[PDB]
Amino acid sequence: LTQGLFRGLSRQETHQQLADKKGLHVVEIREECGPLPIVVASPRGPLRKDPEPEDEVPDVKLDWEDVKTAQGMKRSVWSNLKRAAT
Amino acid sequence: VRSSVHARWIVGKVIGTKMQKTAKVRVTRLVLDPYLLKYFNKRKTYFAHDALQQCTVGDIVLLRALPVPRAKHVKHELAEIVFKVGKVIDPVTGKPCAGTTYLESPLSSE
Amino acid sequence: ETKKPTFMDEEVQSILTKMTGLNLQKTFKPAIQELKPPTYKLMTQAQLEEATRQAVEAAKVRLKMPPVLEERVPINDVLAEDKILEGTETTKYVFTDISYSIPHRERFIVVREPSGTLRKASWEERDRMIQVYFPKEGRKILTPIIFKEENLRTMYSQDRHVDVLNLCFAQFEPDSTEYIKVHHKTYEDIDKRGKYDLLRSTRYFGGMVWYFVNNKKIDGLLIDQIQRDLIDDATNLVQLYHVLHPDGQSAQGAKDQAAEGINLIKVFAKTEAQKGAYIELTLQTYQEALSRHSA
Amino acid sequence: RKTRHDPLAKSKIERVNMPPAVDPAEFFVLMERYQHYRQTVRALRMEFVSEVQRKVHEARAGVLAERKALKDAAEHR
Amino acid sequence: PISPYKDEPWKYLESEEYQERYGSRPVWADYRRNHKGGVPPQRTRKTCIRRNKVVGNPCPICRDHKLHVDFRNVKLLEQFVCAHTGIIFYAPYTGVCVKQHKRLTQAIQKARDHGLLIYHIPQVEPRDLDFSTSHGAVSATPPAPTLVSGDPWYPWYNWKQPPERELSRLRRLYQGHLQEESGPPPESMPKMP
Amino acid sequence: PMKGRFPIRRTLQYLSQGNVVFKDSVKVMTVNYNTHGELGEGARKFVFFNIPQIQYKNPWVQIMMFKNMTPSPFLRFYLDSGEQVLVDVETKSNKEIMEHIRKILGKNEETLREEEEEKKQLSHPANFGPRKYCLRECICEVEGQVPCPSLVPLPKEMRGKYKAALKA
Amino acid sequence: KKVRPRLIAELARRVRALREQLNRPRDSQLYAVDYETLTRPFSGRRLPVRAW
Amino acid sequence: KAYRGGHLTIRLALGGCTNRPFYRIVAAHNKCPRDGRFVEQLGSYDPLPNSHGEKLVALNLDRIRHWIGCGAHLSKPMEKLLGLAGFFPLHPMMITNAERLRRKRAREVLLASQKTDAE
Amino acid sequence: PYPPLLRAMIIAERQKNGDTSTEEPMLNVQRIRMEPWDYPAKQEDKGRAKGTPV
Ligand SMILES: [Mg+2]
Ligand SMILES: [Mg+2]
Ligand SMILES: [Zn+2]
Repeated sequence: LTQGLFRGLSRQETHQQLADKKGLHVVEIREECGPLPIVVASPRGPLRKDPEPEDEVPDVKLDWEDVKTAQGMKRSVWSNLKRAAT
Repeated sequence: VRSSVHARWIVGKVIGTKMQKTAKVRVTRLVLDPYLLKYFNKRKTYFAHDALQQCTVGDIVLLRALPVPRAKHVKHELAEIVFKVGKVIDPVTGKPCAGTTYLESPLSSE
Repeated sequence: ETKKPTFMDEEVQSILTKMTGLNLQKTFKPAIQELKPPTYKLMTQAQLEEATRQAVEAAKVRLKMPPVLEERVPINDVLAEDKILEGTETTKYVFTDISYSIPHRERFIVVREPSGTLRKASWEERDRMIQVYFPKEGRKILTPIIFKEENLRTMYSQDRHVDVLNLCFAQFEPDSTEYIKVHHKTYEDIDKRGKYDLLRSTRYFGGMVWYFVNNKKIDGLLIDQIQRDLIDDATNLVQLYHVLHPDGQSAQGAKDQAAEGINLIKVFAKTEAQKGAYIELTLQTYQEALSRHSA
Repeated sequence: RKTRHDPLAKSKIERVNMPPAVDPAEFFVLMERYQHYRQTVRALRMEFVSEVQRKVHEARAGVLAERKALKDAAEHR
Repeated sequence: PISPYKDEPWKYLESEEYQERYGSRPVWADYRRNHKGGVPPQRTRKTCIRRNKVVGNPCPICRDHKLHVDFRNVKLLEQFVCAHTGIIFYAPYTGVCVKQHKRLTQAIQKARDHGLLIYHIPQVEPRDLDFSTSHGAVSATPPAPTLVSGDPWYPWYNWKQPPERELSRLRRLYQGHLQEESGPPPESMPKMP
Repeated sequence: PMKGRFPIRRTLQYLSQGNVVFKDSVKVMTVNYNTHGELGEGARKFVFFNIPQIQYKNPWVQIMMFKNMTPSPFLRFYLDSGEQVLVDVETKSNKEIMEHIRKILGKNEETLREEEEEKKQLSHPANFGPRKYCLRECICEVEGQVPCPSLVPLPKEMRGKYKAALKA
Repeated sequence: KKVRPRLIAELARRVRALREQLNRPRDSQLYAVDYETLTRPFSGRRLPVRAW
Repeated sequence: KAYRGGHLTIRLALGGCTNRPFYRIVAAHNKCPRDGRFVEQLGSYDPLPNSHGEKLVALNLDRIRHWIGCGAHLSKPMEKLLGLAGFFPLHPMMITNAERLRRKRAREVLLASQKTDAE
Repeated sequence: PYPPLLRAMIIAERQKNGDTSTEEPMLNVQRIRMEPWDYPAKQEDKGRAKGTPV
C-alpha cells in the first residue's frame, strides 16, 4: 500500500504537462462558478487550432463501484459514516 | 377498433403449423435487466389465426389483435407475412434476394 | 402629448445596462456552498472564446434588471356583511383558493371576520397565505428580524448591500411597502457613504440609478463615475436625467448651449447639481489627467 | 361496531327514546330555511354538473381539441 | 469557576491566554474521542457536564469554561462552520457533545439572522410572472344590491314570524311535546355589563 | 471494471440520453442490418449504441432485429393504424439514423414539455400527507401555527386533561 | 389461471334465494301489531313513540 | 375495496396529535374510514388559531366544483365551511344557532340586571 | 343571488375576459321542483322485510 501510493502519486500528470502535450488550453468548469471558463494551464509553445475530435461514445473502462454508487444501487451501512476530522 | 387483446400489433417468428387454421408464433421483446442494464430477448408464444394456412415454419409474420379472442389461446390473426422463409423480397428494391445477394439485379428494371 | 419614459423602456434599458457592465468574475463569483469535483476540457483558442461568449450570454440573464413598481394600493373590499353571525365565533376564518392553475395575483383570499363581515384579505395577509400553501425558497412566512433597522445597519457596516437586496427580493413582493422601504433605505446608505461600486455588475444597479434620478440626487453617483474613468456612463447619467426632467434648468441649459459629451456635466453641475463646485473640481482633475495620456 | 348477528343488549331491551319537544315558532322557520337552502344548493349543483360535462365534451370533440387532431394528422402525412 | 468574559464573549478570543493555548488553529483540532473500534459512534455524548460535574474527557466547548457559545461571538462560531461550503460540522466531526452542538447550531442560526455571520444568500427569480393588480380578486368587486341596501344576502336569513294558523297546526301535530314559543331573536348579540 | 466493450452502454445515465420518444401510433420496430459491408456501418453502430436508448424511452414498443436477410440495411415501423413505415439507413451514420426516425415518428420537444407539466399538477404543494407524496405532513410544520405537542407541549387550558378537571 | 371452484357457495346461494321465496313472510305476519304493548310480534321491535 | 353501493363524500379527515386537531378536506368514499383511503384531498382546515389569531382554511375550488359536479356529497361540517367562505349560502343550522345564542345571552342580561338592582 | 364568493369570482371572470356589464349573476332555481317531505315515494323501488321470525 505504501509503495503503491507513492508510485501512483509520482506518475500523476499535472494540468500544465497535459496542456503542453496536447498543445491546448485546459479549461476548468466549476458548478459553484457557473459557466465561467477558467484557464488553469496554457501551453508554452505553439497552440493547436484544430479542436479535439468529440467522440460520441468514449471507449473508457468504468469501475462498477463508481457506476453503482452513482445509480444509487449500492446500499452500505458502513458508507458515509460520520467520523472525526482528519 | 376497440379490442380486448393487450397485444395489438406484434411481429414474431412462426415455430409451428401443426394446428388447423392456427400458426404458433414466437414473439421476442427486449427486456431490461435491472442489475446488468443490458437488454436480453424474452420469448412469449402467441397463437395466430391463419385462414389460408399459408404460414410456413420459420418465417416472420405480422399479427393483428382480434376484437375478441376466438379461442382460449388464439387472440391474434395473421395480418401479413413480412419475410417468407427462403423467399424474402427486399422492401427497398422489390427484387428477390437470398441473404445479402440479389437473386434479380435491381438494374433489370432500371 | 409627451410621456416621460418608464423604467422598462428600451432606451432606459439600454442606458442602464451599459451603466451596469458584465463582470464575468463578479457575476459568477465562487459561491460558498456544497462543492463537487470540477471537470476539465481541452479547448482551443476559438473554443475558449466561444465558452467566454456563452458566459457573457448567461451573465445577461443573471443581470436582468427587476421591474420597478409603485406601492400597491391596500385592499379594503367587503363582499358581504352577514350580521346574523355576529358574536358567534371569536376567531376570524381565512379562506385561500389553492387551485394550482391560477396566478398568485388572481387568487380569491377572503376573511370571515368575527363580526360576520366577509372581506377580501389584505396584501400582507395574501402574501403570508400564499407562502403557506405554495412555499417559495428563501421566503419566510414571518418577517425575519434581518429587516429591522439595527440588523440592516449591521449589514451596511459590513458592505453587504447586495445581500440585503437579495434577501428583500426573495421575501417581499416588488410592490409591497416593506420592499420599497428596504430598497430605498439601502440606496440612501449607498449614496451617503459612496458605495455605488458594490452594486456595479449586478441586476440591482438599474434600480439604484432610477431612484437617484427621480430624486435629483445623482450628484454622488456622477462624482464616483468620473473618478473611476466612466465618462461614457457619466454622460448617459446626465442625459437620462435630462430625458426624465425636460422642464429643468439643466435640461433647458443643454438645449440652449447644444452641449454634448463632457459639456453636459458642466451644464448640469452649474445649473442643478447641489455640489457643483465639487463636480467641477472632480471633472477638471480628470480632464487634466486625460490630456497627459493623450500626449 | 356490532354486526347483524350480535344479540341485543339486555339493558337496552326496555329502552325507549322519547322524541324531543318541538318549539312551534322555531320549527316552522327552520323548516322553511331547509327548503330554501336545498333549493339554492341543488341549483348550484346542476351548474357544477354542467361544467364537468362541458369540460369532458370540450376535451373530446371541442373546436380546439378537433383542430389539434386534424393538425397532427396533417403533419403525419 | 466564574469566567470574566461572560458579558463580552469575543474578548476571550483576543486575549493572550487564548493565543498561548489554542493558537491559529480551531479549538477542536487537538481533541480526540475515546471509543472502541475504528469506527466512532455516530452520536457524541449527550452532555459533558452533569449536575455541575465535568466528565473525564470534556468536549472542546466544555473543556474550556471561558469559551461562551453566544451569537455575538462570531469568531468562535466560524471555527464550527466549513469555510469552503458554509455548512455546520456534525457532532462527530469536531467532537463537541450533543447539548453544545445544539447550542452552537442555535447560536450560528441566530448570528446569521442578525447579519453578524457571513453566509451565502442565493439569488432567486420573481414569484409572479405578471405584476398586474387589475384582477377582481385583488381589485374592488362592485357591491351587490343586497349589500348596498343593508338587506340580508337572502330573504330567509332574517327571522320571519310564521302565520298563526301554521303555529296552531304544529301545536296540534305535536300535542304534549311542545316548548314555549319563541319570538324574533334580538337584532344584535347582547353583552354582559 | 465493468465487463464488455464500451461499458458506458449499460448505465442509466447513457440510456436516459435517448432523444427519440415514439408517438402513440408506433407499435413495432424491426431492424434489418448487415453484419458486414462498409455501407451498413451506420446500421451496426445504430444497433450497438442507439437501440438500447430507443427501447429504454419506449418500453412498450417491440423491437426485433434481423441480421443478414436483405442485401441492404433498413428500418421498418408498424403504426397502430396499420400503416407500415419504411426507412432506408444505408450509408448513413447512427446519428443521422437517430435524427431521421425522431423527425418522422418522434414526439417534438413541445409535446414532451407539455407531458412533464401534467405530472407537476399531480403533486400539489398545498396538500398534506406522508413525505412520499407531500412536502409536509401536518400543519404544525407551518411556522406561526400551533406546533406539534410532541415538540412543544400545549398549555393546560388547551389540553383536555385539565379541561375536565377545571369544569369538574 | 385455474382456481378451485366453490360449488357449495353457488349451491347455498340458490337454496337461500329459493327458500326466501317459498317461505316468504306475508303482510298479515310482517305488519301485525299488538295494540297493548305496541310491538310487532314478528320482530319484537317497538314502534316509534310518535306513532303510538 | 369495492363497497356495496356508497358514494363519494367531501369530508374532514382528522390529523395532528392529541389535543392538536387538524382536518384535511378530502374527497373519499362514504364507507371508507375517516382517515383511510381517499380519492383526492381538496384542501385543509386548521381549527386552532395561529400566532395571528386566524383559522387557516384551504379550498381547492376548481377541484371542489369538479367533484360536486360528479355526484360527491358534502358532510354537514363541510357545508358550514363553504357557507363561512361564502362559496355556499349560510347553512340554516348556523343561522339557527346564532338566533339561539342571542336568546341565551338576552336572558342572561335580565338575570344580571335583577341581581344588581334588587341587591 | 349567488353566494358572496361565487358571485365575486364570476364577475371577476368577466372583467378578466374584457366583458363589461353591471348585470348581477343569478341562479335559475325555477327548474328546481322542491317537493313536500311527505310526498309519496316510489313503492316499487322500496324493499321488503326479511323472512326471519321471532
Ligand atoms: Mg333535499
Ligand atoms: Mg338535473
Ligand atoms: Zn461538551
